[PDB]
Amino acid sequence: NRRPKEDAFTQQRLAAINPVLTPRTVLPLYLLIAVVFVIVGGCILAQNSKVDEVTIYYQDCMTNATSSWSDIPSEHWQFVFHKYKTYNTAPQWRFVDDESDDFTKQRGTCQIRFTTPSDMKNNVYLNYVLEKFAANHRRYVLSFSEDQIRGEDASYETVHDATGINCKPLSKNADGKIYYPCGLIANSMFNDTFPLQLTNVGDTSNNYSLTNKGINWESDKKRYKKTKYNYTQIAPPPYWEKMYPDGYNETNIPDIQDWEEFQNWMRPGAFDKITKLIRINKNDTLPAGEYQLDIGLHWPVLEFNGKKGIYLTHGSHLGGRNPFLGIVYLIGGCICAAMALILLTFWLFGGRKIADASSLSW
Amino acid sequence: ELRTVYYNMPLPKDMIDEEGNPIMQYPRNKIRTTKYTPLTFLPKNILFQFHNFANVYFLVLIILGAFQIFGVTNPGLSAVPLVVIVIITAIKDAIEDSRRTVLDLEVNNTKTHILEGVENENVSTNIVDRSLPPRTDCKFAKNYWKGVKVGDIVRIHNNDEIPADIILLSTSDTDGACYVETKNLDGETNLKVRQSLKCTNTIRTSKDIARTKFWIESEGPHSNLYTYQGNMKWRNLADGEIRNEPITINNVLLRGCTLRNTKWAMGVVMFTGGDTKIMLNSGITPTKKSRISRELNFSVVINFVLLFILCFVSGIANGVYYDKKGRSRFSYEFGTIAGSAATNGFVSFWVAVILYQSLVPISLYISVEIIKTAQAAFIYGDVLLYNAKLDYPCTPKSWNISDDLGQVEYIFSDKTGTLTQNVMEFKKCTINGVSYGRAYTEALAGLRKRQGIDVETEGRREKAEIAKDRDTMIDELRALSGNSQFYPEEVTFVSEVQQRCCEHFMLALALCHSVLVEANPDNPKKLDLKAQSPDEAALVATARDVGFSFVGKTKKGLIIEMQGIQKEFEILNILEFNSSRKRMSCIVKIPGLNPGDEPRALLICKGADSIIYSRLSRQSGSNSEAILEKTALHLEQYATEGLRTLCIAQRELSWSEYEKWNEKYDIAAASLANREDELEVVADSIERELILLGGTAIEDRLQDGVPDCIELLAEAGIKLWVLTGDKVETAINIGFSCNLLNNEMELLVIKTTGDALLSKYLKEYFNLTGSEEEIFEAKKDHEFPKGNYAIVIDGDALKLALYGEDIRRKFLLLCKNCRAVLCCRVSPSQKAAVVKLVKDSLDVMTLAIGDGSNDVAMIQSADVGIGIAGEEGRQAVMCSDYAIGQFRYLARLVLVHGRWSYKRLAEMIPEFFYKNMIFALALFWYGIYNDFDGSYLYEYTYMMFYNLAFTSLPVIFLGILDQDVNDTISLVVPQLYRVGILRKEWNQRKFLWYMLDGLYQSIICFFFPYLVYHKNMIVTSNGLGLDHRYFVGVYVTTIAVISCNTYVLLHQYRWDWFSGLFIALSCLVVFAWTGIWSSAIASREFFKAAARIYGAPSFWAVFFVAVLFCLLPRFTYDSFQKFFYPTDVEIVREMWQHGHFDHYPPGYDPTDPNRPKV
Ligand SMILES: CCCCCCCCCCCCCCCCCC(=O)O[C@H](COC(=O)CCCCCCCCCCCCCCC)COP(=O)(O)OCC[N+](C)(C)C
Ligand SMILES: CCCCCCCCCCCCCCCCCC(=O)O[C@H](COC(=O)CCCCCCCCCCCCCCC)COP(=O)(O)OCC[N+](C)(C)C
Ligand SMILES: *[C@@H]1O[C@H](CO)[C@@H](O[C@@H]2O[C@H](CO)[C@@H](O[C@@H]3O[C@H](CO)[C@@H](O)[C@H](O)[C@@H]3O)[C@H](O)[C@H]2NC(C)=O)[C@H](O)[C@H]1NC(C)=O
Ligand code: BEF
Ligand SMILES: [Mg+2]
Repeated sequence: NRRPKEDAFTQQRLAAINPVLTPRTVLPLYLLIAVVFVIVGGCILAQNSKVDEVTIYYQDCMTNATSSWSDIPSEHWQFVFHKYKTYNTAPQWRFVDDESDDFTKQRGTCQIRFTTPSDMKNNVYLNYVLEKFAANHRRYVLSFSEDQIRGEDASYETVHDATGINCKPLSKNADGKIYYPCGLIANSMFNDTFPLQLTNVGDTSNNYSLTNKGINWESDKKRYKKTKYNYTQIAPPPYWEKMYPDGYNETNIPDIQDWEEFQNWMRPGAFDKITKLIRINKNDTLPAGEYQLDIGLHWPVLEFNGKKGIYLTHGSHLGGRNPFLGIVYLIGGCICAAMALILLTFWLFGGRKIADASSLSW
Repeated sequence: ELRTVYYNMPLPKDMIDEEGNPIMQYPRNKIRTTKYTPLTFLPKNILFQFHNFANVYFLVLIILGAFQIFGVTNPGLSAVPLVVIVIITAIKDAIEDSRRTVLDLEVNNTKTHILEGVENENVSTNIVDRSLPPRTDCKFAKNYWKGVKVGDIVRIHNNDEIPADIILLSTSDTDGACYVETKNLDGETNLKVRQSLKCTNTIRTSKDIARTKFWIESEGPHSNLYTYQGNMKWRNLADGEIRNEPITINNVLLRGCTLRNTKWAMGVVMFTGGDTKIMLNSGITPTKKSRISRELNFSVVINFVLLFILCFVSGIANGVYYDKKGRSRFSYEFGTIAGSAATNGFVSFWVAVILYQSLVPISLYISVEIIKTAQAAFIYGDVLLYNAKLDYPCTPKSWNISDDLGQVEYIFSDKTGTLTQNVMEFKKCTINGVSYGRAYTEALAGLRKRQGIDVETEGRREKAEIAKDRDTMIDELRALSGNSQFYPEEVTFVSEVQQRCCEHFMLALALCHSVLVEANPDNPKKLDLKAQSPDEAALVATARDVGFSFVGKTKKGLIIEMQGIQKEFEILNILEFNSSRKRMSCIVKIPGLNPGDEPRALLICKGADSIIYSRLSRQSGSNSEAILEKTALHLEQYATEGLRTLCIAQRELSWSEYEKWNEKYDIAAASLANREDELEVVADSIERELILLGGTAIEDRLQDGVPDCIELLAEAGIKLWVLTGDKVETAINIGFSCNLLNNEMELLVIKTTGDALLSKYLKEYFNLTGSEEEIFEAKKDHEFPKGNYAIVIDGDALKLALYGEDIRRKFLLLCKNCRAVLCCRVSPSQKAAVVKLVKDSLDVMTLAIGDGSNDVAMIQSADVGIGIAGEEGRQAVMCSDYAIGQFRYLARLVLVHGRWSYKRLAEMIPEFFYKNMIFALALFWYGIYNDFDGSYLYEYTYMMFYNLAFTSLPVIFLGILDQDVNDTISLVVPQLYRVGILRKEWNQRKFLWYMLDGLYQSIICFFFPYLVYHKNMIVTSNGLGLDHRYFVGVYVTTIAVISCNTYVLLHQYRWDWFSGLFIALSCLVVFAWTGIWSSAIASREFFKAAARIYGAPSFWAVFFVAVLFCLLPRFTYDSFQKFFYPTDVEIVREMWQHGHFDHYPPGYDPTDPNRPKV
C-alpha cells in the first residue's frame, strides 16, 4: 500500500513541552534573573572599582613641557586610585630636545614623572594609548602581506596583488626592493621608544624593570615567523627609513617573531581609541613610588590633533577599569525586578481567569 | 473557427501546406496540467523566483561586484550563494512539476481503441459501402489516449473514460443510444442519453467503418458544455447527392464522460487536447504564489528602504569625513592629496551597499522554500489524510501554498462527488399515509440539545436491517442482496388494506421504471440493474429486496418475481421520464377474471410530489383525500432530512376508455408529431385523476464526514458556498442533509423567469438585509453571517448576476450576508467566476474544493485548489494544489495543517528579518567608529556562516515544526482558525515591530561590546589585546546568534526535542566554528580568536547581559500580552495545560464516523 510511515516524526508527534507563560512561571523568572544580575552587577563593580589606572597624555610634550620639571596640565592626565579618591598630585614632565635627531616634528625625550600612591600588583601593563589615530579605515586594515607575516620570502605579486589583504599602496620602493613589513599597517607602526624600565625617582638600584617580552600572545609566534628574504630582496617601509637609515644589512632585519611590538601593532585597533601593550612586568610588583618614563618621541600625532599617551595599569579579569558591565548588569537586574513589579501589580488589580477570555464564547 | 473533419476521405485542395499536408494543426490529445512545459521551465521559473524583490537585489549586488570601485574580494564566488539558491529552488520546482507529469503520462497512457484506418489529419514529424472489399487489418487496436487525433474513429468500450470530444457514430444498443456518467463534466448524478447519428447507426464492426466515407463541417471549440453544432455530410452511394445530418450536443460524447451501460460506442474524435470543452474550461495550472509570500515583497521593500537610509547615512557621513582636515589618514594613510574630494561620498554610499548587503539576506527565499516544501512533505506524510479505500495520502501538488490554507474564508465546494458519495439509497417511503423506513441520516442536526450517545440508533437500525432480512427471507432467486439492501424497515410484516397497499406499492416500484437487467458475469444467476437514474436503480433494488424482483423483460412486458414466483406483466404504454415532464408513467394490463372478456388496465404515475399532488383525484368517495395530508406531511419530513422525494399514483382504467386514450396516443405517435407537444398532452389527459399510492425517499449519500466537516468549517468562520453543475432542488436536498439549509431558513431564490428583474429582488432581499450596495464596509466584516437566509441562484440568473460591476456588487453583498450559498446548474466558467468575484471584490482567501472537470476552473481560480481523489484518474486531482481522498479530510487539511502553516510562516518571516538585522546592523553601528569608511566588523567566515550555519535552522525548524496547539485541538476548537481569516498573525505592522526589535537588539549587540572596549580597549584578563575589529565582531556575533536563536525559541509554541536540539547545536556551532577555524594559521588575522576571546572573561560578561537586554523588551511585552490581552490560542493552550483536551485521543478526528466516543 502507499500508506505514509507512522513514526511520530512524520506524523508530527514529537515529544514537546508546549510552554505557557503563566504569571506563576514568569514573574519568579524575572525575580531570579533580577537577583543574579544585581549580584553579578554588584560583584563586577566591586572588582572594577579596585582597578587602578594611570593615563598620561604626552602629545604636547615638545611644546608644553620645558627643560625643567613642570606639572602636566590637568587636561592630560587621569589618575584613578581607589584607596585615594581625591588624588591630585600632578605628574611632571620635561623635554630633552635632541637637536641631532633632525626630525623636529616629534623628536627628543619626554621624561614623565608620575607618582602612584598605591602599589600595582604583579602584572603591570604599560600600554600606549592613541586617540584619534584611525586604524580602522578600510584601506588601512587590509594593508599587509599575510605571506610575509608567515615568514615567507614572498614575491612582488603576492604582496601587492593578493586579493583580500595586500600591501597595496606600499608594496615596493622606487628601486623595486619590496618593503619587508609592507603595507600601511606595518609602515605606520607606532615608533616611540619606550624604556625597558621605570626609573625610580628618588631611589637607587630599585628601578622597576619592564620588558617587551610577553607583550603579544605567545601563540602569534605560530603565525609570525622569521623572514626568508636575502636582505637583497627587501627594504624597510618608508616611515621606517629613519630606524634603518641604510636599508637592511645582513644582520639588522627584524625577526618579527621575536618582535612583539610589531605584532601588537599589526593587530589594528577596532575603535578610535587604541590601546596596545608595549611593556609588561610579570615578575615583580610596582610599589607606591615616584617613577619616570623616558619616552623617545618619534611618533607625530599633533598634525591630526590626536592624543598620544601612556596607560599604566594592572587590569582586572574583565580587563581595564570600565564601569559598563557592572552598571549594566545592575540596570538589567533593576529592570527585571521593576517589570516583575509592574506585571505582578497589574495582575492583582487586573488579572483574569485562566480559562475563559476567549472571543468565541462571549 | 469552423473546422471540417474529413474521415476516410482525402482532404480537399485546401492542403497547400507541404512537409505535412493538413493546415489546421490540431492539438495532441494530451492533458498538460503542469506548471511548466520543459521548453520554458527554466525561463518561467527564474522569472517566478525573480518576482521576489530581494532576488532582484542579490542579482544587483553581483553586477555591482564586477566593479573594482566596490573592492569586493573574489566577486565571482559571491554569486555562488545566489546561483545555488536559484538552482535549488528550481530543482524543487522541477521535481514538484514532474509529479504532475507522471499523472499526465498516466492519463495520456490510458489505452483507448483507435481504428487502424489511415487518418488525413496527421502531422509528418446508406453511408457504409458494401461494394468495397472488407480488407484485413482495420481492427480497433488498443492505442494510446495521447495518440488520439482529430478525425479518428474510436470504439469506446463499456465503463471507460472518453478520450476526447467524440461525436457518436454508433453504439452497441440498437437505435444507437448511449449513456454517459457526466459527473465529471456536470454534477449530474444521472446518465445522459446520447444518440448516435441516424446515418451511421447501422455501422457495427471495424469492417463497416473502414468502408464508410464522410466528413463533418463543424463549429469551433467553444467551452459551453451544453451546445454543439456540426454537420455530418456524406456522399450517397450509387447517387451523386450530398446528404446532411445535423449534429448537436445529444450526439456528442464529451471528454469528461464515461461510457455507461453500453457495450461499445463508436465515434469520430472531434476536438482533442486543449480544444476539448473539458479543457477550454481549464487553464494552465497557475504558479500560485502564497498571500504571505506576496506580501513579503513589501516587507522586503521596507528593508531596502532601511538599507537605503543607512547607506545614505554612511554615504553622507563618510564624504563629510574625507573633506575634514586634521585627520590621521593624511599622515599614516597615503591619502596625502588634501584635494580631489568635494563630495565623494558617492563611492562610500556604494561601499556601504556591499557592507550592509546582508541586511536583506540571501537565505530568505531558500528558508521559506525549505519551509513550504517540508510543510508539503508533512501533509503528504500523515495518515489521517490517507484514504485507505483509495490507497491515497493527501498529495500536495503545489508545494508552496500551505499557508494559503490557513487564511481561507470562502470554500467554494462542488456538490456532486465532492459532497456526495455518488450512492443513492432508498431509505424511506410512504404507503397509504404510513411512514416506512428507519434512517439515521440527519437526526444529528440536534447537537444543541441531545447527545452523541446515539451511536445506539446506528446499532438499532442495523439490528432492524437484519431482522428485516430474516423476515423477508423468502426464496427469491435473484434477491442475492443481503449486503446491497439499504432499506431497514422492520415493518415488512402483515400488521389488511395496508398490507395490500404495501404489496402494491412495491409492485408499482418494480413495474414503473426504465431500469434494465443484464446478467452479471460473476454469479450469472444474479442479475444487476442497469438504470439511467440511480434513483430508479435504488427504487427497483428495494422492490427486489422486499419481494418484488424485477428479473427480466419481454417483447410483451416485464417479468416480476413476485415473492418467489414470477409473473409476467403486460406493459401497455410507457410514458417516459423527461426533464420538463418531471414524472414517468407506466400502464400495465390487469388480467381477466371473467372468461371471454378483454380486461382492464392500470396507469401508474411516478414523479415529483408537487406536480403529482396537482394531478390527483378530487371526485372520490373513498379515502383518496384522507391520506393526502399524511403523505404530504411525510414528504415534508423527508425533504427536511434531505431526501429525494417522489410520488406513486395510479388510476385503474377501464378497457375501453383506455382504448380511447391508447387510440389518441397512437394518433400522436404514428404521425410526425413527436417534436410537437401533443404527445405530451395526450399523456396529460390520462394523468389527471390519480389515486395516490404514496411517496418514496432516497438518500443522495454524502461522503462520510461531510456535515460534521462543514460544521467545523463554519465554526472556524469559513463560509461554504456550494457551486454545482446540477439542478436546484437536487442541491437543496444535499443542502438540508449537509445541515447547510436549516428548515427555519428563508431560502432566497433568485429565479429569473424569462432583465432588471434580478436587481429588484436583489434590492428586495436588501430591505430584510437593511443595506443597499456598500461593500467597502463589507470587507471589514469577517464573521459568519447571522440571519437564516440561504441564497439559491439558478446558474442562468447568475449569468446575469455577474454581468456588470453594479449587479456584481449587490449580488456579492447578499451572498456575503447569507449563511448558505447555493449556485446550482452552474457552468465551469461561472463557478470560477464566483470565486473570481469573491476573491477580487473582497480581499479574501478562497478554497474551491471539487472533484471533476467542472471544478477545475474553480480550483485553478482560487487561492488553494483541492481535488477529491477517486478510483479513476481525475482532472480535479491533477489540476489542484492538494488532493484528498475524501471531502472530510478538508477539516484536517485546513484546520490543522493550513492553520499551522499559516501561523508557522507568519511568525517565521518576522523572526527571520529580526534574525538578520540583529547582525547586519552592527556593520552599520561600527561605522560610527570607523567614520563609516567601510571596514568589516566581522571576520569573513562569520558573515558566510551567520545565515548559513549559526542561525539558519531554528527559524527553519519553526517554520516547519511549530504547532500552536495539537492536531486534535485544532479540530476540537475550529475558532482558532479565525486569526488567519482576520489575518491577525501576519501584518506589516507585526513585521515593523520585529524590525524595531531587530533595530533595538543590534544596538545591544554592538554597543554592549563597544562599551566594554570604549574606555581603554583592554578587555582581556592578561592584558594582551583583543582589540582587532574581528575580535569585537566575535563578541557581537555571539550575542547575535544566541539572542537570535533563543528569540526564535521563545516565540515557538511546542518546544520539541527536535527543534530544541537544533536550536542548541545552532547556538553551539558558533562556538565550535571559531574554535576550529581560529586554531588554523589560515584564519590570518583571526588566528587564535576562540582561545583568546572565549578565554577572556569579558566575553562571558558581555554575553549574558546583552542577551538579557536583547530578549527582555520583547519577553516583557509577551508576558504583558499573555496575562492581560491574550489571543484565543494563548487561552486554548492554557486550557490544554489544565487538561480540557486530554480526554481526546491522539489523532482525534471529529469528521471520522468511526471515531471513539469522547
Ligand atoms: C542540477 C541537476 C541536479 C539533479 C538533481 C539533484 C538532486 C535533487 C534531489 C534528489 C531527488 C529528490 C527527489 C524527491 C522526490 C519526492 C517526491 C515525493 O515525495 O512525491 C510527492 C509527495 O510529496 C509531496 O507532495 C510533498 C512535497 C515533496 C517533499 C520532498 C521534496 C524533495 C524535492 C525538493 C527538494 C530538492 C532539493 C535538492 C537540492 C540539491 C508527490 O506524490 P506522488 O503521489 O507523485 O508520489 C508517488 C511516489 N511513488 C512513485 C513511489 C509511488
Ligand atoms: C546549530 C547547528 C548548525 C549545524 C550546521 C548547519 C549547516 C547546514 C545548514 C543547512 C541549510 C539551511 C539554510 C538554508 C540555506 C541557506 C544558504 C545561504 O544563503 O547561505 C549563505 C552562504 O552560502 C554559502 O556560503 C554557500 C552557499 C550554500 C548554499 C546552501 C543551500 C542549502 C540547501 C539545503 C536544502 C535542504 C535543507 C533541508 C532542511 C533544513 C548565507 O549567506 P549570508 O547571508 O550569511 O552571507 C552574508 C555575507 N555577505 C554579506 C558577504 C554576502
Ligand atoms: C617613526 O619615525 C619616523 C621618523 O622619525 C616618522 O616620520 C616619518 O619620517 C619619514 C622619513 O623620516 C618622513 O618622510 C619624509 O617626508 C618628508 C616631508 O614629508 C619628505 O620630504 C621626505 O622625502 C620623506 O619622504 C615622513 O613624513 C614621516 N612621517 C610622519 C607621519 O611624520 C614616522 O612617522 C614614525 N612613525 C611611524 C613609523 O609610525
Ligand atoms: F461531480 Be463533481 F464536479 F464534484
Ligand atoms: Mg458538481
